Amino acid sequence: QIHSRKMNVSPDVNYEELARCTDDFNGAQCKAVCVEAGMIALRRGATELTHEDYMEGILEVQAKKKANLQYYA
Amino acid sequence: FSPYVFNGGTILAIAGEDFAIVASDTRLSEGFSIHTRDSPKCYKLTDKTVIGCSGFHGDCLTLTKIIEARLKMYKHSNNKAMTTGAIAAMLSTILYSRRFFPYYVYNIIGGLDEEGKGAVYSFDPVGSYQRDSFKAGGSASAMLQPLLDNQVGFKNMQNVEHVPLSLDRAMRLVKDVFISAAERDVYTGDALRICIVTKEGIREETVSLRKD
Amino acid sequence: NQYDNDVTVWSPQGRIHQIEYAMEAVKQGSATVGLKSKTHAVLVALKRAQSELAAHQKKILHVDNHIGISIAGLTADARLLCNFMRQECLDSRFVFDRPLPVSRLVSLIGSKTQIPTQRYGRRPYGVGLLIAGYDDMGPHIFQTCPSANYFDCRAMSIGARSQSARTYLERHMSEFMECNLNELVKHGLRALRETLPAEQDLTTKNVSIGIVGKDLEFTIYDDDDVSPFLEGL
Amino acid sequence: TQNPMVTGTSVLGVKFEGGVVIAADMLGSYGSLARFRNISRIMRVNNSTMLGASGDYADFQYLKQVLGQMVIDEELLGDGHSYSPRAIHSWLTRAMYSRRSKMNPLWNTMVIGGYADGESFLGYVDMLGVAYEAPSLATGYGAYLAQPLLREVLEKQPVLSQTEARDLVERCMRVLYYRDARSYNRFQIATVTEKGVEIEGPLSTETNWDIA
Amino acid sequence: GYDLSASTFSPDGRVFQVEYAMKAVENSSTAIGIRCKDGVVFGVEKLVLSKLYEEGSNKRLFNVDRHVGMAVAGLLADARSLADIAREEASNFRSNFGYNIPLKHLADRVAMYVHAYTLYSAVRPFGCSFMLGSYSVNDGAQLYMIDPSGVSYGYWGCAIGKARQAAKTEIEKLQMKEMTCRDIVKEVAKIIYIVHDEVKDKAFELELSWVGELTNGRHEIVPKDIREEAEKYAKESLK
Amino acid sequence: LEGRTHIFKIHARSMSVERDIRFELLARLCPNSTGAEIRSVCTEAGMFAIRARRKIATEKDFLEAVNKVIKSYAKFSATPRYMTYN
Amino acid sequence: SYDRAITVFSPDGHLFQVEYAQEAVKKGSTAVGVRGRDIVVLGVEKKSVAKLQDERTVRKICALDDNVCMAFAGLTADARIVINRARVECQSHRLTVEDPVTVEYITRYIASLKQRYTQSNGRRPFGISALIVGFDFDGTPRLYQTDPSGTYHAWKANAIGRGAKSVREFLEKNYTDEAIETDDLTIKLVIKALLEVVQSGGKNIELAVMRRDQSLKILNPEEIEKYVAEIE
Amino acid sequence: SRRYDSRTTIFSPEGRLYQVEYAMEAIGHAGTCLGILANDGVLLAAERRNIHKLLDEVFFSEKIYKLNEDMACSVAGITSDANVLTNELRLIAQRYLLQYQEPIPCEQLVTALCDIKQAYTQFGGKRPFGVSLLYIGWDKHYGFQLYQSDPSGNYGGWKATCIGNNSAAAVSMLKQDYKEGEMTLKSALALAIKVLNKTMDVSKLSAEKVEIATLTRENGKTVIRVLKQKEVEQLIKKHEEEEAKAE
Amino acid sequence: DRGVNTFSPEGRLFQVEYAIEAIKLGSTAIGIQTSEGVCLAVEKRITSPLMEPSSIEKIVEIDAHIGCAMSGLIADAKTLIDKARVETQNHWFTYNETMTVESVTQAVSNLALQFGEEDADPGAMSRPFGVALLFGGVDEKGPQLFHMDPSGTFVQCDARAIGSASEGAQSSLQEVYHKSMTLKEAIKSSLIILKQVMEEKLNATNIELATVQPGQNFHMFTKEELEEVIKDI
Amino acid sequence: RGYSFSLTTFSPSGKLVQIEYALAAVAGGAPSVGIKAANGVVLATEKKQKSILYDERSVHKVEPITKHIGLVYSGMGPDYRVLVHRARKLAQQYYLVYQEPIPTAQLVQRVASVMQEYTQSGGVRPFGVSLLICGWNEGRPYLFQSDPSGAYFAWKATAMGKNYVNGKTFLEKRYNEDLELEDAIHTAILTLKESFEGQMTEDNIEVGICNEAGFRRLTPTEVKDYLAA
Repeated sequence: QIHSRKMNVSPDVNYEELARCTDDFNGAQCKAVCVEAGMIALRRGATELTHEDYMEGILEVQAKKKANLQYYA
Repeated sequence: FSPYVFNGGTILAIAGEDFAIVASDTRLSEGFSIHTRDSPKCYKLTDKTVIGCSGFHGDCLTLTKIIEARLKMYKHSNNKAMTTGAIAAMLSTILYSRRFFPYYVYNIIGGLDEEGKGAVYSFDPVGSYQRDSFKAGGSASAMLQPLLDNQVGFKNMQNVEHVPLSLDRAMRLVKDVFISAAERDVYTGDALRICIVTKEGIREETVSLRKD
Repeated sequence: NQYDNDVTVWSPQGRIHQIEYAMEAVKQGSATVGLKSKTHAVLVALKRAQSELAAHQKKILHVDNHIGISIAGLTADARLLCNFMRQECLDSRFVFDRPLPVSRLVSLIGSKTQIPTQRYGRRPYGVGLLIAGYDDMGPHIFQTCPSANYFDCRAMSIGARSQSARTYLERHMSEFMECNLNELVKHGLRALRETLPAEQDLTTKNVSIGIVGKDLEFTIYDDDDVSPFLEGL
Repeated sequence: TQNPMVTGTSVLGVKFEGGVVIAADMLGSYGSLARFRNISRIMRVNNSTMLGASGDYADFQYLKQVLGQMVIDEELLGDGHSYSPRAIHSWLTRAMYSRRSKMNPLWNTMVIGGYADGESFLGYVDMLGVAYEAPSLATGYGAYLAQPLLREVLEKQPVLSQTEARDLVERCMRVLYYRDARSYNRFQIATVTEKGVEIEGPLSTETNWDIA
Repeated sequence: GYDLSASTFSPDGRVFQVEYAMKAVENSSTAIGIRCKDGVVFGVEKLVLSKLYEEGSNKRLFNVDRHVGMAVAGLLADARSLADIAREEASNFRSNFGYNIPLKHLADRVAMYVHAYTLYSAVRPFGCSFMLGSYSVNDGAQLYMIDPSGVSYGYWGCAIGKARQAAKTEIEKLQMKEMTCRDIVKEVAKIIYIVHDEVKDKAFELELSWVGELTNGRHEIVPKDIREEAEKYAKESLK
Repeated sequence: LEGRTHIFKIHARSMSVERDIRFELLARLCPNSTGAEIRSVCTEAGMFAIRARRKIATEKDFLEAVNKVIKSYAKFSATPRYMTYN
Repeated sequence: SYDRAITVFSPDGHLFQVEYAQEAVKKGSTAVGVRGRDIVVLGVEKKSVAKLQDERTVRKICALDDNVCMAFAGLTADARIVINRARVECQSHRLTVEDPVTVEYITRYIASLKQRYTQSNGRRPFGISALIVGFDFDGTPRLYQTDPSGTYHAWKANAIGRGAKSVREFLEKNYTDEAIETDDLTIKLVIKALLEVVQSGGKNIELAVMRRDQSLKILNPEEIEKYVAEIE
Repeated sequence: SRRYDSRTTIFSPEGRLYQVEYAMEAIGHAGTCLGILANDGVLLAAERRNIHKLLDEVFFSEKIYKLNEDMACSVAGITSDANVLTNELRLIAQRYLLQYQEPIPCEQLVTALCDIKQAYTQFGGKRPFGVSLLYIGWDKHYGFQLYQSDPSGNYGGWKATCIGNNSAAAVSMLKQDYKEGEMTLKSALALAIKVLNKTMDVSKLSAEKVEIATLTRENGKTVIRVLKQKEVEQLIKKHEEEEAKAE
Repeated sequence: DRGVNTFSPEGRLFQVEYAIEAIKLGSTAIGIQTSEGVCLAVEKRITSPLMEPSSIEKIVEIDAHIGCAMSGLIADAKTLIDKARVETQNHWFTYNETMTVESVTQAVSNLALQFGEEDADPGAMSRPFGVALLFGGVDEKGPQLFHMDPSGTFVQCDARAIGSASEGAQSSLQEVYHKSMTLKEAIKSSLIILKQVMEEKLNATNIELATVQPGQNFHMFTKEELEEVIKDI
Repeated sequence: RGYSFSLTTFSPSGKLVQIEYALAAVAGGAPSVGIKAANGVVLATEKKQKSILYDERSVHKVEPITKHIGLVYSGMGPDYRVLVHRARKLAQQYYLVYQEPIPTAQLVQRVASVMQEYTQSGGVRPFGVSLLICGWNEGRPYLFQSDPSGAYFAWKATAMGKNYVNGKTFLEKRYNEDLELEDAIHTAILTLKESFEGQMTEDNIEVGICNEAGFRRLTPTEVKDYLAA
């Protein structure tokens, strides 16, 4: 909320769930989530950040390589 | 120390065009005494199969438990309930697994097959099994079998039409043969349990016999 | 770097990295949810197909007449655990002629799964489960993770993008106890939908349902059998 | 136990409206010698099950130890699940069957009584794995002396009261004392109800008429 | 790299794997235990990670035997495994020698089992500390604690977990020698509530158990009424 | 697969070709081939034409190129011992 | 006992130990084989006579049974072990099926053994490639090859070891029904193929010939010299 | 544990068993062992590498061992491995005699020992035996034989070969001085003396640094002898006189 | 270093993925499931003209109603094929019936991934099998086609292509496949795709084709039938 | 449950580094000497305890094996104890089988074979000890050495431990073939005196003899009486 209170936030953006999907995250990485939440909202031309933008941007900051993780389940 | 004891019991099974009857008495004995009067030998395996076990009771219980367990394993592994032929083959395999210490159990499997007809399988203690239109086993097998051969099988009779078996006639025959067996055999005659197997389901009947 | 190579090396922070990697492996699986009411327990899972012409992977499997499981993770280890569960239940029935309580089965699972986590050359079971069953103590839902830990939950979802489902369940947790079976299944399907990524919807080809209740042995609904539940969401 | 050493005589049992009652004399016979005369042959499995015994007393003590340990293990978990009388009966049957198959039998004949879920239980377990449930049970020489009286009374009146059941057990114990060479005057009575399991002290068949 | 296996000594003479195991338990919620004249009382601060867990789930208090309790801190899987081992040891002792296992003997046996896992590269040190409590007329109240290193010591009061130091300081003001279990339950509730950090931990549930004369020597969970009274006393204390 | 089928195009542009060359087939013959190993195939396939004295390459020339830069020099390589990043 | 995974997958999906076994095979002496109409011929290049060694104890061509023989390229000890295994299996097959072994059966047995070694624990892959020749009961001539990975194929004529590629090209260019018309033609084909690889020529080639009913015959130095002269 | 495992049964990138190669390299530092085959016997000449005024004379030989009534062997490499392999050879020969009631042919014995060595260099995780053995014996099938063995498990029959220090020089010299099929035992002994003289650059033979053994057939029974100081000194004197006469 | 059973930071077993990558070096194999039957095709990939194509057996028969197409490391598949045959015959011996395709694939998959390094078995496998197998056959449920990989995951596929040309063969199959297809059309489409992907010109001596139908049993197309089909290309 | 891989492996130049390091550890051990006389054998060592607190007679270095065999060592004491135990067990097994005392050479061979096992077996290190075996069989004295590598040699006189090269030079200068046991004892004590660094006393050293009577460790009084010279 400190680093996100400068760009835009829809009223329906549950930070509590965001703070739960991000575990073992140091403080600096937490800011990158908000920063990347915007760059990825800019890709799909818009003016409002949405929860799926934060969640989708969490992966980009987690820095985990694609591995065709699709033969599980 | 004898690892075996004979507890009596008489099994019967008749196969029809669209049904299958598995009958049995409800007397448990040990020597010259009576253990209980309400111990049937008929066990339901699936919705279209029934097994009757007579002989040494402990082996009967263990074999029934093993059969039920294996049925569940097959259902889980192959995602389909077993057929009567599968049960018969499995039982033949199980019995031979203990050939050198055999189960003292006489088994008669009665149920419906895939085509929807009646099927009755007889077994020996070691595993020899065959399909038959009707079979009786246990203490009074010798008494029951000839009558089933004469009436159901129309054997040794000439100038008699081979009318197909009817459910009512099958039930009447079962009751008559078991009453006759009770009148003579000491180990049977307490009460009769009949397990009818049809497309609709399995129906159970009980008939009183002479306690002597 | 050198402390994430085996399951018998403690990190200076007090963590076993192999267990964390197994947890991640489970998180990489497809979604699944589990609920319970005063009289029923429900497991709803989302199946995904590798290719358009491939059948969707099954997730809900039988264990006994009163226990089910939804898998999320490596499939071979899931089958191994399911076989162990089935054998344990069969042995309990054979010896005591009594259904095995779900809690004892989960304890056995924990004991089995802890052994690899302490011996050289072994790996954690890379699978997470959602056990549902009905015993003398009522409906039960359990969660098992690759680390030999189990949680008794009144509602929980695991797998990819499961946090949305967990948030929904926490929001609507106050009405699960006193709802009919249809309402409970609808809640589970709604959580599963909340897991989905916007441009997609629940369909008969990717949703599976499993219900166990007081007078209802465990059953699995798949293919056209799930249409009654979807019609209404 | 190929050669039993210290043996016990009959164990009686009858189920009434609200529970079951078990009886057994306190006597360990070393082959026609009242060696030990203050030994209890009844055990309290848990709050809803009690178990009598006959045959080798050492085997009975071993079973006591094993079953007590299982009950303790179940109680430790505190998960709200308790072994039912049927569960204990099945476990005992399986243990005896396994020992018989290994040819190292437990020379015992056990009677299990209990009252769970508002229903009474009364079971039998022989050294060969025979197991059955009947309204009244009598092991050893009771099957010849005491069982007939119980069966007659129960056939006349299927459901008994606690007082009637106790009177019947006392009369059967008196008959066994009269006509059994290995019986002892002192005996115990165990009753299970909704209140739990109660074991009565060393009662005596004081009603011993000796009109020669 | 001298801290990759339990079978290698540091040049200064330490087994670093055991230290890391100790650090693992230090990151768990505190669990204290107090010994009194009547018996012993155990309390565990159970963090509710989410509202989706049934109250009583992930219970950290076990009954290894009908007269011995168990409170654990650290990795819960290893705690459950060691609880199973303690149950097995008690059952074997009862079967062989014919009477309830003394608490000191059980603690020594379980500690030696833990120690056996701190010598070889084929196994890793247990990541859990726990305390056993028992009461008998012949033996009296007893309380022991076993660490990953396998050290067994008898305590009048002990705490294991994150807030071990604070719990120990607060326990030291209890003069537990001449008190009964009734007062100790309330004192344990107050101590657990004091040590708990609301800023870090979201919410928690208090789990209590006891074994003493009042319980006729049987380890059992405290009745809900006494738990509620103790919780109310704890709230009143933090005014 | 879609990638290394495109690396071949970006490195085989300013060279003489049979036009009708199954570049996709060549792409699938070197599954885990780095970008460099693809330029060495293109820069070597035409090498087999300078030796024969021809001036226009051919698919058979490229196939011999893959047999030398991908499967014949695989003894040394770098990909197998680096994807572990160690 | 020892239970370390000797053969393990590598990124890019390779069994590096199998590749090293193939490399070791490549460093062994050359071998050749040709399938004739009524004759199967096996040749081998001798690294050095040495003028002191006993040629009997260095034979690279050995008879598994009456109707099968092989030549190996690679490590001698691994070859000997595989030969002993094949011989015992051939005798076991004779005992059980009561008929002589077929070339396919024995080559499959060797391939299965090599695969088991390349997928077992605490075991190194067998570093040998084998050419198996013989006549089945039907009389049809056969020729098979084996590789450390455990793969076997039927060849009209193959060559393994140093110069495998050169001899393979020579055989591909110069194999025709005319060349296999007569037994002498097949022997000349094998010798000519070897001469493309061996340097000294003549004295450094050992040829073994098996016919339909006759057992294995190892050509003496005089016969090989006569054939070499006829080739010139 | 993987870290401490030396991985002694792997293939190097060039397909070489490194441990076997290093074991062979070890043999190069052992004593010189020589064997010549004659039409009427076989002989082994070995360099007595241990030489000191304090060592006592025990046993019938230092490096030449007896395996059967008609076999003997000489070892170069690590002595303890040599002892282990000699014991195994004796056991194998006695097992064969018990099974067939006939002495084991030399080829079978060398094959059995080489099978043991191969097993050690293929599976097990243990270091290979660092010893090469020279065998001499007689059998009813092929008469006199002379065999060689290496850690890899490879054996070959030879008419004259050398293993140990300066083996290549001995092999070259023998190649030039060996008349196949026309050598008596006396000529073989003279050739062995020359080879040992030139191969041991350290001074000249002193009759104490040489251990010569002979295998011959007499009256239908094999005879294995170890030459005494007198005959070795006589051979040295004859060789010196012959060299002087040549020059 | 990095034993066989080690989990990558993303939760994917290293050896399983390394094996999966090895499948891409195998020969293309195509399997199409049709109501009339199931077809299996594979490229033989002849190295030299001297090698006899008849000796390359990439399609094998497990029983009279089950066939398997292989791709990858051929040697590793032999053990799995033998296990499948033994399991089928054991099922026939015990239950006097024919094991379904799903059961055979399940057993073979259970065999896969049972590899270990320490405390596994006296002769347990060291590495996973580097083969992807296509099981095809006719059972009580009609024709079935199953795809199994080293991971032990098996999925029923209407039309699945494995091997080097898997990507692109799958796209073509999606393009041409439809539910109401006939066996002749399936064979023709498979041959067209195989011709497109194969390196060398397609002919009767470098492809194998097998069909299983409800009436007929496992039939491996001989040379004459293959030439008849290729006539139209 | 125990490493199955050998910890001793061949270095590129062909040496077994572990065995060389074991020999270095031996060289770092205490001095020892053995002289073979014409009517017996003698073994001598040093026992300078770190302080007066140590009990000199608590533990012995010259330990008997059988009635006619004894041994001494130079290296790690615990390894010497293990080897002594194994040697005694082997001797008793031989006696039971053959009903005759184990000859010195045979015991040497068996002990050496025991040592070799530890330089090839899995998860073990070479014994860091070298033994000197003395005995009297077949009416002649016997003296043997056995190194960690498993090789054994027959000696007329030898010395191990610190400054063993200097001791061997001393022996080569002073040894005579026709000595008697008493002169051998004196020579051994003198050789020990060459590298001792301190005042030699009855408790500082140990002496053992082996003659027709059998093996026996000399008492401190006899050692003192010999020490007079």
